[PDB]
Amino acid sequence: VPGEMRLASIAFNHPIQVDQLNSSYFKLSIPTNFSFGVTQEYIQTTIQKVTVDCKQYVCNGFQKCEQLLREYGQFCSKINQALHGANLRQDDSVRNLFASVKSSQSSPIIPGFGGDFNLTLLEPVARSAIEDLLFDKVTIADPGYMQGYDDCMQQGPASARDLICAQYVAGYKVLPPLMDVNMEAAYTSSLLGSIAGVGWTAGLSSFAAIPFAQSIFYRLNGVGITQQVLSENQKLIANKFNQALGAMQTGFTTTNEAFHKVQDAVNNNAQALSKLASELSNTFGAISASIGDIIQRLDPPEQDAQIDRLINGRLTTLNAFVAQQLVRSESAALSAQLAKDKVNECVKAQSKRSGFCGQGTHIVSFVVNAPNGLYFMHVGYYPSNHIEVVSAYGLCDAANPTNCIAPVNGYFIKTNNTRIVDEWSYTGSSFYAPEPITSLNTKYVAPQVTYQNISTNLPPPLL
Amino acid sequence: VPGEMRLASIAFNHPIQVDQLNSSYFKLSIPTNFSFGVTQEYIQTTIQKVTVDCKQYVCNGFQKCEQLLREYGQFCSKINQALHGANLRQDDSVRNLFASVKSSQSSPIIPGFGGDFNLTLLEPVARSAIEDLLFDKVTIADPGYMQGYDDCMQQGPASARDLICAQYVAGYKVLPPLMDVNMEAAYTSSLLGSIAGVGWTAGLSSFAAIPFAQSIFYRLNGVGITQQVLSENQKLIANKFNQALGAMQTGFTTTNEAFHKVQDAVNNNAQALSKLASELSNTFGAISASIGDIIQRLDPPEQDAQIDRLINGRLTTLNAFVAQQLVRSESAALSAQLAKDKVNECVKAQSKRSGFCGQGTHIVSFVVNAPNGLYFMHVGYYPSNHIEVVSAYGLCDAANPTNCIAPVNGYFIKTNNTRIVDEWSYTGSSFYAPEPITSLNTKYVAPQVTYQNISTNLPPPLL
Amino acid sequence: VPGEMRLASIAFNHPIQVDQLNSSYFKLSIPTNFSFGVTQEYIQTTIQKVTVDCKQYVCNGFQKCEQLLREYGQFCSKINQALHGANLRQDDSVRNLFASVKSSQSSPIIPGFGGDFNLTLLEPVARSAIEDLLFDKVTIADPGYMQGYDDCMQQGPASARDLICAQYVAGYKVLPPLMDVNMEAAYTSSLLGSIAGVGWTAGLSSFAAIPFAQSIFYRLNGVGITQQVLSENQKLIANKFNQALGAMQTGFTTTNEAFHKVQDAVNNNAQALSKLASELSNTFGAISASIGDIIQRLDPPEQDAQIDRLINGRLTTLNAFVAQQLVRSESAALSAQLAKDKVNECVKAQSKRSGFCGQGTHIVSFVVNAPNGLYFMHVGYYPSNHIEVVSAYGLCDAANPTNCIAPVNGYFIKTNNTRIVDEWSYTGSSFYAPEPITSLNTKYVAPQVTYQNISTNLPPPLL
Amino acid sequence: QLHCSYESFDVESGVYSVSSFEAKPSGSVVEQAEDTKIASQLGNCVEYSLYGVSGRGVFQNCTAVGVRQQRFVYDAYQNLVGYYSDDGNYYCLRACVSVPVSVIYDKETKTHATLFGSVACEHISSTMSQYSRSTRSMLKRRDSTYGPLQTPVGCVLGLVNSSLFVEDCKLPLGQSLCALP
Repeated sequence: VPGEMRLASIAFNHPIQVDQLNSSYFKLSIPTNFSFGVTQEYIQTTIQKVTVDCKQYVCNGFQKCEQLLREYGQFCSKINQALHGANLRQDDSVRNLFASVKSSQSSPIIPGFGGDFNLTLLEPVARSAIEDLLFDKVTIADPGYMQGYDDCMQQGPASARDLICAQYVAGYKVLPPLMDVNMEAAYTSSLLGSIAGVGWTAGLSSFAAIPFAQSIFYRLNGVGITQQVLSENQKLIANKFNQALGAMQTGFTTTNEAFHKVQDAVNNNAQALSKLASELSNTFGAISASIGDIIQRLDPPEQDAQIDRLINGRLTTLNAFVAQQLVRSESAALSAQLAKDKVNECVKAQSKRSGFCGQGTHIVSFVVNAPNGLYFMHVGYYPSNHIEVVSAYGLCDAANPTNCIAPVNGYFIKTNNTRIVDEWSYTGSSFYAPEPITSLNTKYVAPQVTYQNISTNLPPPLL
Repeated sequence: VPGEMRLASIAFNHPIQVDQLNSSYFKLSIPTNFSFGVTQEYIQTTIQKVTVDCKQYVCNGFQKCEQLLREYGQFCSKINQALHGANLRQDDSVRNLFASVKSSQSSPIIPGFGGDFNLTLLEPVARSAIEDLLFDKVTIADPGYMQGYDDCMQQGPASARDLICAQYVAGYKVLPPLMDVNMEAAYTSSLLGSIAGVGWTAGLSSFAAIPFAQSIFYRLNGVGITQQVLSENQKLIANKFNQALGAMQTGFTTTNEAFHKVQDAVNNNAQALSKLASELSNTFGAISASIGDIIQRLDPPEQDAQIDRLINGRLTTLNAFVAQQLVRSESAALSAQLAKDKVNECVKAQSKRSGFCGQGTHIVSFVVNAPNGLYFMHVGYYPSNHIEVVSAYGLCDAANPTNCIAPVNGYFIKTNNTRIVDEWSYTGSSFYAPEPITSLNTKYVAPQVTYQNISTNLPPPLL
Repeated sequence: VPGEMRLASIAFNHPIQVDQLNSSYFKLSIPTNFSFGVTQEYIQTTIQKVTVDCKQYVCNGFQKCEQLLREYGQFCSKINQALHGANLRQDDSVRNLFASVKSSQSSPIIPGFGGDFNLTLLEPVARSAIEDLLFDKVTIADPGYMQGYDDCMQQGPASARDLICAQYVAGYKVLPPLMDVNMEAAYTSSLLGSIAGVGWTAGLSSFAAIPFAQSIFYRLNGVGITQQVLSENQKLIANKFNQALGAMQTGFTTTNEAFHKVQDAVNNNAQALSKLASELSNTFGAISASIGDIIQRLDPPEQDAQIDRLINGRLTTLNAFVAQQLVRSESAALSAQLAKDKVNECVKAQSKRSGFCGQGTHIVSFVVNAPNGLYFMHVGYYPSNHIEVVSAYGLCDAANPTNCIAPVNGYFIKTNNTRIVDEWSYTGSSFYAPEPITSLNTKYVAPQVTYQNISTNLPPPLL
Repeated sequence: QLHCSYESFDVESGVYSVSSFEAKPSGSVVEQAEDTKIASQLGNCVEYSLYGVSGRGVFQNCTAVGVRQQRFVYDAYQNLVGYYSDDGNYYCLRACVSVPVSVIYDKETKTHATLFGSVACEHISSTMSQYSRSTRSMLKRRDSTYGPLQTPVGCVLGLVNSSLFVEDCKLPLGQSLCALP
């Protein structure tokens, strides 16, 4: 066997230290390697919609209880009103979301889409391989809307234990979703078909429809990687990205936090229904929880007092249940508003904000359907193997103080590369690679006291 | 009469398909026509503030009930404490909002402001035509703060049915709003006077005060429409925009969702007050809901038991009511924080985010006062009549590989216009219109394998 | 003594009026002086974590009550389940926040860091001077986790009145925080060490490590102040900024709203615990609130009825308490998500959004630890002494209509400075200071009818 | 009452609602054919008995509404809206007017003032026939030397029309009115 537990201290990872310096130059930390990686998120958008036949939940067709229930008839009316209002808000939240999800234009999607990138998210024209993994791995109780009560009838298995069959005992009705999974898939594939037509400005008007690999290279120019590196390492980029996609096949366990959230959303819907079902067996000072039993066992002066007590606790439980559902419905609507914002900032565009997504700046993100919500995947760019180098704030002509330049989207670093015959070199912001300093990499600025005084070889400006 | 209902399938609009291509050129979808349009939103910022005279609600001055109520005196103290804390939070949320709404500087506002744009939002120095439509169309019960109880007195109509008159029966007091509608109008006109002084960088310091029509043209350059088109079509832009404003006169029906939300905010305030009023007639095992009736009909050993039961249910109702108000107050504060963010991103500036507002990028938005909140109008730019054209990623000199260019805020398209004598032409991102390629429309870039090799006529660079 | 109250009207500050004009020029309002200022915010991230020994809270070890409590054993199980789930969510919210707070790299921090800026926020290697002020000024009840119950024992002062000692009476257990204040300080100093390495693009990869004063000047170029002014007035900038820091020593009173919010967060945690403690003395039709008293005073047929009534009210109070805690826990999680977003947009970068922070654009912000949350300080730039000047939309060559220019991040103003021998001059957007118009301050644009026709002295373009 | 409600001797500054005035009923009005002076009294605030139905309120002669023969006209909450009498006249019944009260307190100066809501100063007097609890004499040490003051929010005592313009008193009364110290 394993032995005793071990007391440990929680480790604190110290961030890499870089010395701040005075004078005209400074130390710069820059990445030399990277990996793509994927992080995921689950955003709930809806609550399972239910209604309750209040009268049937309180009493199963007995005439004595019905006569008493006429005194309390307005409580069932209020329960029906409140549940109906909650269900309307759920359906409107879904329609408002999908109105923003729809694009006005897209590419067709074929097998082989994406070129060098494998893309197991592609439809098998369907849903997707990732959606089928997610729906099968989560322990989902069997849906209604298909023949339902006929599988709780004698024409079906003796092993059925469904909450579908508890619906007619308790008077529940679970309502259908307002979309249909095929229409949800049509919206989802329409989002996938809009990716790589949203670059080159706007994206809310013109639709660029350009090669997917080329749009990724364009996004990598957008985070400060120079195009020379991107041109040489195209195959390596494809390999790293496909490794990051391959890691998704191990991400459907409860050690994955986003997956665990999906499972708990399903559990919560089942939990609410089971609470109302369990309360049918609870007496509230009654001899039995069946109204028919206390009708058989009691004379009518005693009988009606016992029935009234039983009714009062049953009504009180329904009132508590409705209050719970109203709170859950409102939180789902607020969560659906967050989902709408992420689709318009991370799915349809590159984000420059950080915060959202995995922390590695941001490149293309994807959406698939989940139980009760949307499941996001975000591809990020993660640094490795950082080195420290000498860098300068800017450069000027020693013979002419108005000729001053500053690097664009990158840094001026002291040369440590044997191809380059100059004291200074240009590198990208997100990736270490020296290059010659030319007019394409720089901008003209006003002079400053910290800029270097270059006595000879400067090519922008040549003078 | 109309006949039977018709079963139908929900339509799915397929987005316009554009073929993705390999090689050095691609198909581009671009708009050729447009319309302005207006979408609206209602953001609640407050709850109607109330207080409850707890002792009077439970008992109408009877001495026997007062002696019993001394045992429960701390429950009324807690009810007063909780309601008072909620009312302070409402008033602070209003002040925090208006502190961000205020500008440090503005234009004067006259009739004829806006030039060619009609602007029925202009004050009639007042509120506005739109505000008067909104306040009259919503079914608002008559306000207090004006003589109030004197219109529930015998010196007034026999047809009064106001909740104002139910206030003194139940011990309610509806508190006044903390602003005054004239001061709200002063803040609202100050926002209108700041529009078109927020362009040309910053806007949090300098105030530009430039012509309104010119600021709209400047915003249309900001979404990729070329200035040549804007110069020619100024009259057409004014006509389309005024048609979009004219559509607001039909927007005050319950088919308009934002209008429907305003009506329901008013209904909810009335609903809460009516719930407490209705409960005054409910017995809780009492002979009568009047304490004076059970004092007259019962000897004091029996009387006090009946009074205590009546008190217990009345206290329980007030506790439930306070819990409801605390939840509503908190949700209003969170909603008011959203309103503050929209004023600082959609009203005072052009938004580049999408998501927020009507989906047509974004140009100028407006705010007016509403019942319990702010009502936003967002003008958007909606595409029509899309066409597909041939386009190139960039162009280079065939004699010199370092001379490469890429379009700025637009595309390089194959020429289909008889004015232009070149193989390639420049167009804007949001509107199809060919133009000559010149230095103003382009930037110098590093060479790429997908750029075209131009053998003759290039003017930037000429070499 | 003071006399009678005075009725007053609430003042409305009119914003500065600027006349809108027609024709080719316009009036511009621009600041000529400024002050730095500091605003603060408190964002709660957590609830004090508690558990309740349900059985002990209801009954203090009596065997007669325990026999009755077996009938209700599932209610205590549900209370424990719900409280445990709430505590897990609190701990996960903390870990998710600190995962985003951590940087991958930082500077070392020494005394004298920041150069000319004083920085009382520097660690005394510790927490900070500001943190020690905040923790001492708020009236915090003494923490547990240190020897606790041994200071409620006879081996301690007779004046102890702690809720720590009420824990063993009621069966509470306050749980420890999941971080440790030393680890919180390590994260906080790591944020301080990342400031001024996040400029010059990206900031999510490379770490610039440049002089703090120089990074402030770079941020001031980012809000439209010209570098000529910044070069001359470096000492004055340091003096104004240090005055704004000096004002923090008077900010720990309840007149400061952010400080008042911190005090109320502490009060709310204490309030919840005191509510459960006070209810131990409340009878629910019982002869005494002690179960041992009613065991001594009653024969067992009467005794058990009284004990059951006492149990029912005690269970009902715990159910209400759990519902309150679940609501508070969820609101804290949502508030913690807001804190995460502000750290990634205001602490680690300059914000261009407005809205967030004090309203003076935005420059560097700081974070310190607070009771139950984070306390932010935002340095803003506040205008003063505005003047109106004549300005032009742009300038062109009168001899050649394609030679047209427009100012970059600033304005073209009519000259009122005796150093300059030109009709037009350039000024910054946030600060009035004339300068010569040169190629560094401008961009080439297409011609417009409102641009000035310059007949002689233009240097960009010279032609 | 405020000190007791907060269990303290140092209540924080603010505007606080307190117990309202009831009204104080006049002599009873009785109709019951089957003792002879007050079968009617058109308009005050009186106790009444109408063929075994009892309550209190203000009667007003008004236009007929319900079906005469059935006498008692009710609303949806079973309150007596009106009555057809044995003189052939319909009387509207509107109960009585209670007067809401709130007080303005500043802790720093330890001074106070009061507000009666939207009732209007025509119904307010230096001593009251309407009754709630004990006295308001602490106000009346200064406020019995002044008339009641009509404001847009309501009728007040001790408030003084200064016509000052102040950004924030920390004691707003609603609308644009502010209770400056």
